[PDB]
Amino acid sequence: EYRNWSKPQCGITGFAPFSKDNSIRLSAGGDIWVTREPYVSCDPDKCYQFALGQGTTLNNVHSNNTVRDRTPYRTLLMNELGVPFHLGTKQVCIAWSSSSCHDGKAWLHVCITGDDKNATASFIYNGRLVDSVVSWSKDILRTQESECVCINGTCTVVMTDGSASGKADTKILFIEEGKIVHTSTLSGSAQHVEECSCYPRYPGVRCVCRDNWKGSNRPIVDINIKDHSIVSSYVCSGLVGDTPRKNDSSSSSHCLDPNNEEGGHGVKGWAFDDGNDVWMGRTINETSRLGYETFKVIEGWSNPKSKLQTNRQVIVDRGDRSGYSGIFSVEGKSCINRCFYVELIRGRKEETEVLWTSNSIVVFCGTSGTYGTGSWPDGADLNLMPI
Amino acid sequence: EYRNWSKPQCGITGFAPFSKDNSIRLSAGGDIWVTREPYVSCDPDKCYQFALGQGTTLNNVHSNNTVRDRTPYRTLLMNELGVPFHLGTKQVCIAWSSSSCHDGKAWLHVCITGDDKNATASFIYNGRLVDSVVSWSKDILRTQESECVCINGTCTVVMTDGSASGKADTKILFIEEGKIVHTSTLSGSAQHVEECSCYPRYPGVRCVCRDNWKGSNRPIVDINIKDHSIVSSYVCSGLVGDTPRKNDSSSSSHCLDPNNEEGGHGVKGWAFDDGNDVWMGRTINETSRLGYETFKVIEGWSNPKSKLQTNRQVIVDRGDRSGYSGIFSVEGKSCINRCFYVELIRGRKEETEVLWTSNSIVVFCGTSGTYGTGSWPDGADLNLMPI
Amino acid sequence: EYRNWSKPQCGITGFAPFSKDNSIRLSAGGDIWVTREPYVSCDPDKCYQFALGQGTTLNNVHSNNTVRDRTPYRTLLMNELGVPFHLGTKQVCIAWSSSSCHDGKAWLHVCITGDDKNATASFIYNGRLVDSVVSWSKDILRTQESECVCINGTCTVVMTDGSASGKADTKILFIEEGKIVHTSTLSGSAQHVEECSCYPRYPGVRCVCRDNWKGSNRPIVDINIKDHSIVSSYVCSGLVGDTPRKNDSSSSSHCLDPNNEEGGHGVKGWAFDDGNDVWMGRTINETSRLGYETFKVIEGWSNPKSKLQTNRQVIVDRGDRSGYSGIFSVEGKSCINRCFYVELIRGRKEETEVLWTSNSIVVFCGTSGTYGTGSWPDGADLNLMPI
Amino acid sequence: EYRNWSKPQCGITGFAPFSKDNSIRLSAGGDIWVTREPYVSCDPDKCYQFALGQGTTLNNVHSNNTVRDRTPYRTLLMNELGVPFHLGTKQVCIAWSSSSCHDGKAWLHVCITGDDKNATASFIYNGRLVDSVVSWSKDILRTQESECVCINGTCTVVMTDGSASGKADTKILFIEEGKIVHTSTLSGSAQHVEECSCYPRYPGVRCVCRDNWKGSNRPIVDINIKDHSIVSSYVCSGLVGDTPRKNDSSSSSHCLDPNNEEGGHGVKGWAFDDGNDVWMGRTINETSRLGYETFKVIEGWSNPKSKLQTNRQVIVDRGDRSGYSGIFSVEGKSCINRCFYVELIRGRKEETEVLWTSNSIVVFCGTSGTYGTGSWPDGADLNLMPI
Amino acid sequence: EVQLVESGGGLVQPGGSLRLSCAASGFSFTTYEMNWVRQAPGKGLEWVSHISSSGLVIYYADSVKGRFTMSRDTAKNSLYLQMDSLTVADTAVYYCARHYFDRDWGYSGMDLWGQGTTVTVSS
Amino acid sequence: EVVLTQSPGTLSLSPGERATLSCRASQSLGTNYLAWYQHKPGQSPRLLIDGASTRAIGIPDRFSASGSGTDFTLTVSRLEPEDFAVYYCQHYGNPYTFGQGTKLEIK
Ligand SMILES: *[C@@H]1O[C@H](CO)[C@@H](O[C@@H]2O[C@H](CO)[C@@H](O[C@@H]3O[C@H](CO[C@H]4O[C@H](CO)[C@@H](O)[C@H](O[C@H]5O[C@H](CO)[C@@H](O)[C@H](O)[C@@H]5O)[C@@H]4O)[C@@H](O)[C@H](O[C@H]4O[C@H](CO)[C@@H](O)[C@H](O)[C@@H]4O[C@H]4O[C@H](CO)[C@@H](O)[C@H](O)[C@@H]4O)[C@@H]3O)[C@H](O)[C@H]2NC(C)=O)[C@H](O)[C@H]1NC(C)=O
Ligand SMILES: *[C@@H]1O[C@H](CO)[C@@H](O[C@@H]2O[C@H](CO)[C@@H](O[C@@H]3O[C@H](CO[C@H]4O[C@H](CO)[C@@H](O)[C@H](O[C@H]5O[C@H](CO)[C@@H](O)[C@H](O)[C@@H]5O)[C@@H]4O)[C@@H](O)[C@H](O[C@H]4O[C@H](CO)[C@@H](O)[C@H](O)[C@@H]4O[C@H]4O[C@H](CO)[C@@H](O)[C@H](O)[C@@H]4O)[C@@H]3O)[C@H](O)[C@H]2NC(C)=O)[C@H](O)[C@H]1NC(C)=O
Ligand SMILES: *[C@@H]1O[C@H](CO)[C@@H](O[C@@H]2O[C@H](CO)[C@@H](O)[C@H](O)[C@H]2NC(C)=O)[C@H](O)[C@H]1NC(C)=O
Ligand SMILES: *[C@@H]1O[C@H](CO)[C@@H](O[C@@H]2O[C@H](CO)[C@@H](O)[C@H](O)[C@H]2NC(C)=O)[C@H](O)[C@H]1NC(C)=O
Ligand SMILES: *[C@@H]1O[C@H](CO)[C@@H](O[C@@H]2O[C@H](CO)[C@@H](O)[C@H](O)[C@H]2NC(C)=O)[C@H](O)[C@H]1NC(C)=O
Ligand SMILES: *[C@@H]1O[C@H](CO)[C@@H](O)[C@H](O)[C@H]1NC(C)=O
Ligand SMILES: [Ca+2]
Ligand SMILES: [Ca+2]
Ligand SMILES: [Ca+2]
Ligand SMILES: [Ca+2]
Repeated sequence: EYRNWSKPQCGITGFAPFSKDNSIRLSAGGDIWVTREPYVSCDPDKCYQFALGQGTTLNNVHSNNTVRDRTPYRTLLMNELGVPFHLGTKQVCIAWSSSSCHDGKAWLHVCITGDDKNATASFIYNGRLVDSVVSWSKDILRTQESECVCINGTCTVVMTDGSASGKADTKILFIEEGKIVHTSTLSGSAQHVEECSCYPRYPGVRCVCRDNWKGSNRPIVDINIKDHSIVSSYVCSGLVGDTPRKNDSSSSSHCLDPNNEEGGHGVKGWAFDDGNDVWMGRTINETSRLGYETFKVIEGWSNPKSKLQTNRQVIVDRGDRSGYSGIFSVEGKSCINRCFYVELIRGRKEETEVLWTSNSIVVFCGTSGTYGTGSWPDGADLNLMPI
Repeated sequence: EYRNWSKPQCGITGFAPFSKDNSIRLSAGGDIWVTREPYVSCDPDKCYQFALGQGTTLNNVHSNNTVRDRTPYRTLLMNELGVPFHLGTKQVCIAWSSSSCHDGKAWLHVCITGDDKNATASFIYNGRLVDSVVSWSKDILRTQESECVCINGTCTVVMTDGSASGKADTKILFIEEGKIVHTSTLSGSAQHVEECSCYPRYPGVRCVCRDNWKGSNRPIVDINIKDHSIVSSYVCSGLVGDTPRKNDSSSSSHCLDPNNEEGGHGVKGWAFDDGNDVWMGRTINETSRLGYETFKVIEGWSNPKSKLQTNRQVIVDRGDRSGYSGIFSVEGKSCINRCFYVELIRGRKEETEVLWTSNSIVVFCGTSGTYGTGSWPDGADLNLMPI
Repeated sequence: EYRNWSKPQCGITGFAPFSKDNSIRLSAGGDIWVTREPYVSCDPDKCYQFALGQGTTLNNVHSNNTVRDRTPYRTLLMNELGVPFHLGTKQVCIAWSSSSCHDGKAWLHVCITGDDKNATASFIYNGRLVDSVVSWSKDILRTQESECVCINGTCTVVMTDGSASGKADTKILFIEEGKIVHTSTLSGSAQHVEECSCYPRYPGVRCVCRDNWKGSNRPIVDINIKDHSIVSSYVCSGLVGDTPRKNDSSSSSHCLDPNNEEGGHGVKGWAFDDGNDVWMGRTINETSRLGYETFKVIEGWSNPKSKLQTNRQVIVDRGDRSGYSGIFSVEGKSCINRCFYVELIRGRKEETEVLWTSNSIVVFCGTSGTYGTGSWPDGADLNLMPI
Repeated sequence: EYRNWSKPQCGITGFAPFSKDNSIRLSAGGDIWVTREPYVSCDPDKCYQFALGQGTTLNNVHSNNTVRDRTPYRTLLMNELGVPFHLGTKQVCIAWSSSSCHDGKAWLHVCITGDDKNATASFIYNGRLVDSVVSWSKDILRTQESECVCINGTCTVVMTDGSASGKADTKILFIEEGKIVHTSTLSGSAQHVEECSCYPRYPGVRCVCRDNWKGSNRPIVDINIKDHSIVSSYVCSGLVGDTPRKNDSSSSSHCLDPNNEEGGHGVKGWAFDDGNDVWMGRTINETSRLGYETFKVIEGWSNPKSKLQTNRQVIVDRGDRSGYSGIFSVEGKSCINRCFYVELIRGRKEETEVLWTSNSIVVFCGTSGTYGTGSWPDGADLNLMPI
Repeated sequence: EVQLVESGGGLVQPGGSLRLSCAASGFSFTTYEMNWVRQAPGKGLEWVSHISSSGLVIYYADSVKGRFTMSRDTAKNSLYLQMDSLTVADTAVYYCARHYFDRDWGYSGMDLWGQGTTVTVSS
Repeated sequence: EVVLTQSPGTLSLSPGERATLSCRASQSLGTNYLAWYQHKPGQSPRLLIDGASTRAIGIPDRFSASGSGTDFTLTVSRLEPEDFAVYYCQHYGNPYTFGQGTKLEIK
């Protein structure tokens, strides 16, 4: 009944299309929630799509200036993967920062809301509020914005509190049936850790996060469930995965320290290791959240300096908008599959023909078979959509 | 199978955010029921939100004059907690006054509708009408407007009939599987009892109600499920929870009698004891239903004359509208948790920019952990909403 | 597993309000199916509402001129009792005439569609088409427009073929798991039998039907489930239940023949026996479907020339619009309860300010307890509703 | 648990109406998906309806130019049979070419998307991506657009890659729990095979496809599940089932080769054998997809010269618009029943009154009983419908 | 949109035969009652004959009974009035009219009419 | 053997007065199967009132009718130049019968 993820990682030659939301296209006719920061988590039976709603639909007066990240009206929406966030969608908690877990028995939802400097993290397991914690750094308390990982009944969540540009306080919280049993301060060589994309790497949890302060390479947090030990590093891949970044010819990595190359900002992304190689996804645009590509770097997990690429896939075309991306793992018959989602942001602060900011999602799953090419953008024509 | 609520009460340092529906904000775009007098009741698996619908949606010609309390078209709406009252919502009975129970096996709904002077209470258990009773005082027959409590399959509901500003006939009904097995007239010190917020206090049931006649302190009803005995008193906290009331410096209370201080009106509220202390919620405004705060009063359950509060949380900011509030208990792994909802009334008779009256709901649950601050108002802008 | 209905009939002192959909009121804002000829039928767990849709919603161009009963687009809609017929409603079959059964294992739907001269009755059991039968009289083949009854897995349905005032052939079909195992022609003293309100009266089934040519008294069809023998008669009460009818002072019944009093038309209605007495419902208006009342006639099931009313209840005010009514039975803990629904028709051929015809329902269930008075009309104002 | 379809075929005298979604009529008021290429498949309990959505609703700015067959936004919608594709409908995968299977344990979805010359086929079983294959001919990779057949846990799907006007590479894929265990190149005398309507003919699978190259007679693919053997022929019946075709006087078939009679185009259709006879459905119009008829050809499965028709049923009237049609099988109590659906295409490239292309569906099921006549067209008035 | 178009009217010799045809455009003949109504020149409307949606001829005008045969063919959605032994009392403008029988409400008025066809019987 | 007798004949009014059109049945009809039609010259008859009380779809609000038993009335509240035509009352119950008609003239 408790998920252990003990099977080996699936042999992955690439990724195959799995799910598309079409939320913004459906918003032109029909009541669809205004969302951002989505992610995908699966119970043992099926997968669910989560998103932070803005307390409004798109064809709504309250859809105005929905570019704000933290409002009292933000809630975590939960549908089965493929069901668009319509008016029958269940909002499972109040949150402008969220992370969701299924441990094999019940769902665990980690929800942060409240004031910026006095945010409250609510731990909701099996439909009940079990635990709660306050901000420790009295700044914007934030979590993975993706699925957390449970092993043997113990779920782990990475929480950051403090400055977004500067040293912040990152904690790894071990939660058992909604109850916080242990809290570990982040240790290792990673300096800034936010919005971790975590996957089960038995007997532990591995997280690929974003450095928002000094690095375009992505930090790595390795969590041992057995003894609650934390170590930190970066991804050695010479092709860095954060946006903004330097171009492919001039980028670099150290995987012990941030590369100090256009690391002032970032975007949530993912990576996972295939032996010494790394599968990663990133925006095609090196400075903007435009397009999305996935590829494999030869010796990219164990060798800074590697820039050798293979198995490149265009998920979102270079001129089309992308956003946050994260990983989620699905247990197979004999192997654990790595899948990822791409958030397709449309709206304000980059497109000024509408007053709202919202997103659609596209989901890809790893495959050991063959696949072709394509591009799966949001596809909504904002020039014809209501404000 | 039957619920006994024999676990001890969870330790409470305060309350953490649990749920928010954003009903009015979603009503601007989308078909959302016009509701009032909501409450939350949970089966052993998940929680449900209830409300008294007005037979119409907000963007509807029939939403006009929805400030009326009793109409033939009012029905009890029942959704899972989090799912807003959209057009797919089930209305489980005809009721302009309602109370809902889960005994561990099936839902019990106590529904009152019909003429003000000749009203029927229908008792629906497991989807079937099992019993019914007529108004005994030939006045507005009304019930708790919150969740009722079943212990060992015996559910208790508090029903009042008679003058709202005078002596009224209150009866405690003992219902087994929808059938009225006993009916006890209210006895004790409380003179006026209405809209009781009842929670399981094993081996019995304790209810905190509103005195709409001559008290700003809240009456207490103690119900013994085995013996069927009823005893009445008042909340002894010097900080009274009813609106209207006097300010904290001037307000006084009594352990047995109404305080005769701005008691001619009232609002549905809640309170529960933690040893000699009382956890209570009330509106921040002393005369209007503006804002909502919760706090613990030291020796507030056993000592009148105690105005020493602590652990104060602002649920709704003082400038924002609140409404009815009630308690509901959720069984945990080892303890019983106390949770409360706040109805956020928006619309007519206090805001004349719209023709309708409706509400949103915010749900908080008790926590033994830590929490921050914040405010979670309704958030709709009625100046831009359809009239 | 197979429902047998061997429990006695519950003692009934009247009826208590059970359900109300507010369909027309919700149609003004929101997409609600255009329906007519509704009925209620319950599986052994919960009750379901059925209606014949017109292939359109109300706020639709296709809702124009929806007064006709037979179109190719009519389908049988099925929701849980309480859920309004929104766009998520399942249409379970094609039918402009329908009857639904639950035998304790699965749902049986009898659905008639096609040409007037050549109609097909499809029998869908457990979601599959199990049998079909063609018209025998090559006229409008029609069925109850209400729940049929199953005893020991054998469901009985009354089907009529022919003209409502010319020659009409009425057959009783015995269906087992969707298969027509026997077909018996109607035998007895009743001649025009249509839209039978059938209920289980162990060891048989008793139907109270509608006479469209000669009688304002309602025909009775008694079906022996074991021998498949049919007995026909009429209701003996001097207060007849059909509309049109004569005054209570000037009316008569024979209950072995039609009374030949204003019987050239009719409406679907119900009656069930309580010993020698009859519980019956009818419109308050003797000429039009205005208002609805229920009452018990003393010795009204056995003695004609009996006009002794008692326990009268106003379900719909005389000024408000009613329509088809029918009976459905709910098994209780120890007895069989009799409940009824009233269709509240609004729209064309009686209200010409709109172009559509649709209905809501109100459901009442028999009660052994006490009840008050009231009126539960449709409540929609058609002057402000979309035309 | 695994479905083996070992029962014989039910004796079929014709087909009775089963389901009708009224999608376009409900689109005029309400939010309904724009779809095309629908089909019906059933799990051992219920029948589900599938369609390829266009990523938009009908009353939407994005419904413009929905006549295109392959777009990145197309997804496979999956609802219960009867529930129209409303906004709560789940899209199970990204696909502009689809086929769905239930092997008795879980659903299999074969979904093709991506570039026209580099399409990807995803294989989704039990809500997981299990396998993936790339286009082998680098042309439009396509599949059955109907239900596929599983025997003993082994599902078989027919996939074609190549040109619509010449020789194409048709492959038969054997899938076990989402994993491709064998791939067989098409063998036999069928020259062009496309959009196969497959039904279980135990111990194997028989598929009736369309020839888009050189024949108006429908090709047959015979698949042996035990041996993975493929045999190809043509439906011998002289009354050819494809559109375009010749008139009933001049139509011919070779039973081994295409007839070279207006065979340059085609429509998806179905046929199944009843001994030496064939039950087939086709458009009434020879050149256009107008009207739909079903009949039985005496000795039509073996004699290439037989034109003896019987048991003709009109499903859609001659002047009304039909579309794709396909077969699906339902396990009864003692045999396997054959059912068929007809797509009712409305909109662009034939009806220029609207800017969108969409469809409705009507479902008929085989019956051993009697049935009448009728016609069940889409029934939407596009002159009044929103463009 | 629904329509009724009649044809086949023209000059006829007294004691002759004529077949009037009325075609339906939008609706279907299988669910509506259909009627023939004539207006003699200088007189009011006269109901000639009525056929049910089931194909039965309920009514014939007493004057035309035994001389006029009214039928229909739902395959071509056409209505026919076979007129035999025409007299001088049969020259009129002939209308095919449509009304509905409701299972619940019974008959309704004839709401759909055709353009009208002229029959002239002279010499 | 009902004989629908239309009391007013070749009635004349002005564009804006009230028209009172009467239809008397020889015997009690026994039902509401009474209909009113408008028959302008050179045009097909148009159903105005069905069921002796129900206005047809698309008929202007001016046309209203009432009555039962033997006497049925059709009233045009405010005449317009379009409303000048021949008006027929029809009994579409057994026995089928039309009225002789009543025409509105301009004054
Ligand atoms: C709160 O709600 C409750 C529950 O709903 C109400 O209690 C109910 O009250 C109604 C009042 O009508 C009781 O209805 C029963 O109906 C009969 C009278 O109905 C007359 O009207 C109907 C339709 O309008 C017609 O059929 C008849 O009217 C005419 O009929 C013919 C015409 O040709 C004439 O012959 C008649 O004269 C009329 O002109 C009906 O008469 C009646 O049969 C019935 O019984 C009472 O009256 C008879 C006659 O004397 C008595 O024999 C019988 O015993 C009843 O009278 C007493 O009954 C009990 C006995 O203790 C007590 O209630 C009283 O002592 C009472 O006098 C009766 O009236 C319905 O039964 C009842 N339901 C209950 C009690 O469960 C409350 O009124 C309501 N309260 C308020 C304040 O609104
Ligand atoms: C109520 O509903 C039921 C069920 O839906 C209807 O019964 C059905 O009626 C249809 C009428 O179409 C029956 O179809 C059968 O079709 C065969 C002939 O094909 C015809 O259809 C198509 C297009 O219309 C064309 O192919 C044919 O036209 C020509 O085709 C070729 C040219 O290439 C020629 O060679 C043909 O000869 C045609 O000229 C036709 O129009 C045929 O099987 C069948 O005809 C019957 O009668 C002929 C005598 O000429 C016999 O040879 C033949 O065996 C059939 O005999 C049956 O007749 C009745 C039917 O029960 C029985 O009494 C007999 O014992 C025997 O079974 C027929 O036309 C369809 O079979 C039938 N379905 C049933 C009964 O289940 C009812 O009509 C309907 N009632 C209404 C609307 O009032
Ligand atoms: C409680 O609420 C009332 C309003 O419901 C507040 O009263 C208003 O205060 C403003 C202050 O400028 C006055 O101008 C209004 O006349 C007051 N009444 C109303 C109805 O608007 C009141 O200040 C609030 N707070 C307290 C502590 O009483
Ligand atoms: C019930 O109906 C009868 C008619 O069947 C009414 O009695 C008649 O009333 C009318 C109107 O005054 C008279 O023209 C008849 O002469 C009366 N008698 C008959 C037998 O026709 C009776 O008044 C009605 N009762 C009520 C209370 O409405
Ligand atoms: C409701 O339906 C009627 C019937 O189709 C529509 O009215 C018809 O419109 C056509 C075209 O204008 C005319 O040829 C018919 O004579 C009309 N019928 C009648 C009796 O008026 C009507 O427009 C529809 N109403 C709406 C609002 O869509
Ligand atoms: C309450 O019911 C539960 C049901 O499992 C039972 O385990 C528990 O012991 C009960 N408590 C009491 C005091 O009856
Ligand atoms: Ca960075
Ligand atoms: Ca008070
Ligand atoms: Ca009658
Ligand atoms: Ca072809």
